Amino acid sequence: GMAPPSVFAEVPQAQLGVGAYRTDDCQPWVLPVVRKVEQRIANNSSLNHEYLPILGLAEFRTCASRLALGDDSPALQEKRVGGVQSLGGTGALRIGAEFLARWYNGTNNKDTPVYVSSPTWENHNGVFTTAGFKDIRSYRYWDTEKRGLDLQGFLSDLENAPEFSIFVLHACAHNPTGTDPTPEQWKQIASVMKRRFLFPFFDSAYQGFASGNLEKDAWAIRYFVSEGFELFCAQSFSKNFGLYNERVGNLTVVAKEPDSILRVLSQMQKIVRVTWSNPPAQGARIVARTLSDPELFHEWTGNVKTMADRILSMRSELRARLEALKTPGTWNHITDQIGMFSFTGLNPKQVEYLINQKHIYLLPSGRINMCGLTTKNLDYVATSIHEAVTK
Amino acid sequence: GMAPPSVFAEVPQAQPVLVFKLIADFREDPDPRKVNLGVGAYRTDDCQPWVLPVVRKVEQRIANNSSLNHEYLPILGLAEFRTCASRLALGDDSPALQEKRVGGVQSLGGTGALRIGAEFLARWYNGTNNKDTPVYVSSPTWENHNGVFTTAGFKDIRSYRYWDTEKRGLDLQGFLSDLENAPEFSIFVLHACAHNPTGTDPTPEQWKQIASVMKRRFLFPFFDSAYQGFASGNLEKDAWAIRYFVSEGFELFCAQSFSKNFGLYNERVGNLTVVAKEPDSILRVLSQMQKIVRVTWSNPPAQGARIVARTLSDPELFHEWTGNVKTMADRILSMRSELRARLEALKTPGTWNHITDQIGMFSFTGLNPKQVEYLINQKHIYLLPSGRINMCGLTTKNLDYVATSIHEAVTKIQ
Repeated sequence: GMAPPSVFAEVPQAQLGVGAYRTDDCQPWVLPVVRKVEQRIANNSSLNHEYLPILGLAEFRTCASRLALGDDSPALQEKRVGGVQSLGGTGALRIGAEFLARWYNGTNNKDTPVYVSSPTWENHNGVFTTAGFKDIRSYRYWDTEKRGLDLQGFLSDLENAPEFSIFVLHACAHNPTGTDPTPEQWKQIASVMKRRFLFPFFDSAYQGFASGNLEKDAWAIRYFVSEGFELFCAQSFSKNFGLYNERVGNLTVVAKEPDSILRVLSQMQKIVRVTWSNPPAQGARIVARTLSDPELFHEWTGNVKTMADRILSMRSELRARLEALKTPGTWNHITDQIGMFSFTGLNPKQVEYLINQKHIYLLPSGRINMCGLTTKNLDYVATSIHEAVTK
Repeated sequence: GMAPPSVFAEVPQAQPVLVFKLIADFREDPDPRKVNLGVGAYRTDDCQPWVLPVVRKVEQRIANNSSLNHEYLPILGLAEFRTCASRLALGDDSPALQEKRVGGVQSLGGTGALRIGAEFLARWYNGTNNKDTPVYVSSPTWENHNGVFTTAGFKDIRSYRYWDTEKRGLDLQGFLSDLENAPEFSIFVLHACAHNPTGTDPTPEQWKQIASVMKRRFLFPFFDSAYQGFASGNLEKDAWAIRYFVSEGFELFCAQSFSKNFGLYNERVGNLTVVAKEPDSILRVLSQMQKIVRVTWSNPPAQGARIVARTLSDPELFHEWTGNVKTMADRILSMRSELRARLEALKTPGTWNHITDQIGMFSFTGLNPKQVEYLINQKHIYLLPSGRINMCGLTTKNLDYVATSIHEAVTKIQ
């Protein structure tokens, strides 16, 4: 019998692996300072739920930017810094990408190349593609054979990039390889970028998380600022505050003069208004309170160090069991790598042994999260790995 | 010597939105009689923001559960929230829920639900990447409808007749004519109830006429539902038009906001409800929704959704919330009734029953822009040049002043 066809009839179906921090117990961890501030918030009868400003909670935006840039930053003294509270680091990247696609290098120029690292966090392509960018390029970064950063490959890709190209840079704790340039390598990178007018779009999702120290982990950003770059920095508080599901992020903008900031933020407002309208309050409030209070801030830093040290511990104990197991290959990359994630150096095959032969679950890329290791399994994975590297 | 120019040197300063200018001025006003009818959120009789008692109760509960963690929610949101929200709009006994052809996507308020649904439509509706499909919005409408559909890529945004300045009412004939003349598969953004900004809604009988032309011409209903319960005090009646379309066999989208009816403005709690002809299409549609969310906000925040989900799934808290909701609706009905009564006592020229025929916190008063200027400049009564007022700016204490002032504006300025 007759009947109308659905307007969705032809919609097609879209087509150690843990991605967050876990204790040695293998549980999620609400940071102690976060639990403390949540209690304070719940018992402050004087807070309401009225809409935040479109650009977000003022105190959060100021605090977030100062964290990346440092209290003593020249750009903050000179008032040429702005911040846009966003929906996690993803939202910050998306808002920045939408801005650049409309107002950077010409008006509505979707032709500017965008360079991402090879490999990189996968949603990078997705966000910039969705903002309209036609030409997404990757730069050389991971040296599979030396199992480390291909500096010559990266610098060459920088040299051959058209002027005004946008580079997405990981501030620290590169995702997914765990391999970061040293400060001296950063200086060489900055060098080419300044010469060819390349725009730095920093992605900062692990500040503090990666080395245990917030100051250290923000150095590259601050270095670019001190060298007089204009730049965007997408900040996530998902990991270093453990507030994954409250979607707390900040887009920091650094300009050459204070006037530009006002105009840039005015256009930002328009883009936010038609995306989420204004941002949610709960996570931002927790971050702002923590960062504004010297004693909470001090506690927080201790909590972040705790996470960072546990990862360093699985890192030094893993390379060591591996080494001491006289397992074939160099493994100083496992300790030289920084952050939650490590590119093991295994091949897809080896990984097959891992998931199929001894039930170790990790990506085809060879990526593991160090937070899935415990004192209770460290031993076991170490031989399954010495295992695979061998059969 | 020379320092090369900012890459931002040519970015223009955007132009501001009037309402912000209006709020500013209001605060910069020293006259103790000043009145803000331009506010955009609920206010009590002593002009304060109101946190719902059930929300404060649930927040405490949440603070005191140690079992809760902050791990990422699924991309499409908290499952219990998505179900409860969709059931609230459609009703527990909805044929669509029983037949499993309903889907829910947690969103960043009603704005985010509209944005995600617009993005979907611009990629997969009426062909592939078809951005030419006309999108129709009411005349006038909530200022952000245009921007959201424009940014999703739609190029042909049109208006349907709606508000009739002469009748101070619904132009049903013009609406019906614009429906009749719309190209097949055009998308219509419809206000479920409490039309923003006019407060004028079709009656049930009128909705039936609207639905019959959309059915015939395969016009797509994209409902915007920001005031369920808040509107009438009655959750069922306020969902009537949505449910009627479902019962008539329509496929549709429904952008739900919990900002107003839960007073959770700043926790950005929204839901996109999807109703399809077949169960299997919901799976495919949500798979595409996931990809769109992924590159926008990645996954949604937890706090507001946890609050709504707990309230709606617990009989004692649900009953309490319906009482809080009724309180808000009742204050608004009372200001409407009190204002019209005063205008009529003063023998104010013209008809004023639109004041009580309208629904929700917003009202198109019919005042002209010259009468609006008078109220701001001479009376310290702040409202938009359209004549839009928020009924919540009215209180038992300023009512006489406002009625009297409008009466002055109407009689001395023609």
